[PDB]
Amino acid sequence: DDDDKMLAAEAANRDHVTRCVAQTGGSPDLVAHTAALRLYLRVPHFLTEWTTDPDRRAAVSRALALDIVSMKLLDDLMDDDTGLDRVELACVCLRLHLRALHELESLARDPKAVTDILEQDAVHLCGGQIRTKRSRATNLREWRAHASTYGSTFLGRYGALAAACGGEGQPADSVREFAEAFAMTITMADDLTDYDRNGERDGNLAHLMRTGAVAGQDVVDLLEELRGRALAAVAAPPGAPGLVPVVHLYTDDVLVRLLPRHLGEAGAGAMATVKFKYKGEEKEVDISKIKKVWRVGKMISFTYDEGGGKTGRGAVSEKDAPKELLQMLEKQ
Amino acid sequence: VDDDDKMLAAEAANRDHVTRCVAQTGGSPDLVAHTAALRLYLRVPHFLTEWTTDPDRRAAVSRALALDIVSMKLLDDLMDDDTGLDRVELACVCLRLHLRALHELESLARDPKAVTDILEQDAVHLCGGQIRTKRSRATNLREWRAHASTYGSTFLGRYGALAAACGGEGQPADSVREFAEAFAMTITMADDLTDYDRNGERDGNLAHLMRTGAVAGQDVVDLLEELRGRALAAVAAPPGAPGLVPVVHLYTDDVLVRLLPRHLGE
Ligand SMILES: CCCCCCCCO[C@@H]1O[C@H](CO)[C@@H](O)[C@H](O)[C@H]1O
Ligand SMILES: CCCCCCCCO[C@@H]1O[C@H](CO)[C@@H](O)[C@H](O)[C@H]1O
Ligand SMILES: CCCCCCCCO[C@@H]1O[C@H](CO)[C@@H](O)[C@H](O)[C@H]1O
Repeated sequence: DDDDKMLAAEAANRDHVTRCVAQTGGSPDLVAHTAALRLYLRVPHFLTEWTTDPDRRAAVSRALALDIVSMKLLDDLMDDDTGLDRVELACVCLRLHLRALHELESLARDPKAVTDILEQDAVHLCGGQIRTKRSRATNLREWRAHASTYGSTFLGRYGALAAACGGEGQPADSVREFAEAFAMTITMADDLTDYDRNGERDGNLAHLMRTGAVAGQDVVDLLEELRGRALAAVAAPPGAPGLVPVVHLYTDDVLVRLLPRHLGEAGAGAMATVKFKYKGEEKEVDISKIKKVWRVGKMISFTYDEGGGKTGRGAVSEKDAPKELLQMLEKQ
Repeated sequence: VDDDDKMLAAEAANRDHVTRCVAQTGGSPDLVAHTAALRLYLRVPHFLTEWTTDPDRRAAVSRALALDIVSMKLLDDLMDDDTGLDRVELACVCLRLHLRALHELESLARDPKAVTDILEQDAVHLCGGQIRTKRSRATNLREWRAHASTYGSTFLGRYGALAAACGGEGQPADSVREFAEAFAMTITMADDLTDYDRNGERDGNLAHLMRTGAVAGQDVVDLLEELRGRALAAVAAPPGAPGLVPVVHLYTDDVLVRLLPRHLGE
């Protein structure tokens, strides 16, 4: 049912946005383009998760949807590659944005709160976007510094806005920290998806990965860092435990579905190995060399490839058996 | 000492506030010079704040208005994509200026909410209006003035309403707006009749219609006189802004004396 709320909020946000876009005169095209922004349309649901009143929640949620979409249209306008009419984009972008300011301001805890948040880091956001397209990233550090502006800062502002407009019990800093961490996970997913869906290369993370400039394991660590930051934010009282599955879902999808498309054969960080003594020795073998493996009580017995058609042998306690070895077990 | 010295200083102050903001947010020299070349856009806020007595408040409202008007102008350059400027810079500087203006205007308004109320009020009329203008070009004075009332009149009308909401006591709000709406149409015509040669502009362009006979000189003269009268009236309502009277005459007469002759029928 939390999943049913999510869907219904996304649908309500989609509705609010498309009606507003058609009434301003945008084509059925642009209308389809915006209704297609499913995550952008659902994110407002996550940002408003700390809002106790449901009537305020739905109102804040769609107001955020209006502005997030408007900013996405602005981005479409700067790249001019959607096929969409430049004029309807411009005009629809502005219109949604003014509607959003009106709605958010009508729900804010203070009359200056909305414009303070939008102004506070406008230079960081705007100059940051310019710099992102002016100097393509060539390593993880650069890719990350750029993504913290058009991804993190970008969504963080909406996080601050959700807290500013969501009545009582909103832990301002936490909603915003959730937003900035979640935005980066989402931005990464996007780069690794759009490498192909879109044909993107310069400054793109999937390209940097396929190119060697950034290593799989460092991407896993950043994803893990972002997961932890988001979980902590979501844990600060009064808590938004409903966001826990959400954070896992997105992080895990990047790890399980998207990374492999750019890392290949076991793109972790190191070929797993098994250590053991055999005939007074000290041996270590790559799970890749391992042929057969079976269990005798709590011991794990196996055979492997030494060099040529030279069959090696070994047995270890399961406690010293790397997960990878234990898997060939159940897989044998 | 005179009003001309006040106008010139305001324009300069507006230009500098604008260029400093464009440069700090990453705008390049071509984009910075481009915003400094929008002369009338930087000057018009001086006219709209003419009812504001306190000179500090006036200078502050005037430059905040200049930020947003420049912003909308960059967004327009962005949709037409014909200036040869970087679309990312235009877009980003556009947003930055607009957000700074919201912030400066809300800090000056009696009631902050009034700033978003005014901008929402006729957002559809202005944005849907700008789409149709570009969709289907004007073919006669009727159609031309209907379109200009959106991207010209409503467009400046809003800033007129903002100048009143942010300019303290006095301000006869409906009149400031009426002045802005009529004056905006006069300069939009002016611009259209300069833009002919300076843009390779034909469809829906008033000068094109004039030269091809679709529009009659006397009707244009009439429209200009109607606009002058409406503007003179707006500035004579109380409290009154006498300083705008010669301004209304200067721009109207310039269109009648210098621009129209450039466009006889055939
Ligand atoms: C109503 C607020 C301003 C709208 C009318 C301004 C149109 C005339 O403004 C003119 O625009 C030209 C083209 O960009 C510039 O080259 C000129 O310097 C400027 O004076
Ligand atoms: C100056 C304008 C800044 C706003 C542009 C970025 C805001 C939305 O832009 C979007 O950002 C996403 C990350 O959230 C990217 O993954 C998408 O490719 C991009 O469309
Ligand atoms: C969607 C609304 C954004 C654009 C609104 C109009 C912004 C100003 O647009 C300007 O207005 C002038 C007024 O005469 C015209 O002459 C100029 O050619 C035009 O660029």
